[PDB]
Amino acid sequence: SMSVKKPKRDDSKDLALCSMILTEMETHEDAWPFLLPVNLKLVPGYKKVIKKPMDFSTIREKLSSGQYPNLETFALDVRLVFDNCETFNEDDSDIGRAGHNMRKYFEKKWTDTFK
Repeated sequence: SMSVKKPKRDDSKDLALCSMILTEMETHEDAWPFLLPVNLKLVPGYKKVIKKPMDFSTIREKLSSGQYPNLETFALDVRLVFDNCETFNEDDSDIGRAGHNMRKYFEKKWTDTFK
């Protein structure tokens, strides 16, 4: 509250560390569905169904231009990529499996880096 603060957690390396994680996600062999924005002209249903599209290139550009206020807003966008993928893709499809695998990969790196 006013004039009452928990001790200052060191957040000075968060930007660098989120960039490292994102690099690891970009280079994963199962990243291919997620590297670029889904082409809304060429994929029926996507525009209407997925209210907030997100992809790794969009996250990288937001990261690089100071559009994440803190590491939680970064994790929210990463999780949105995988939540969108589960909304649109069957679990037993190459893309559906890719998104489960990547979500797992991310959540471990997130815990190991920050928790």
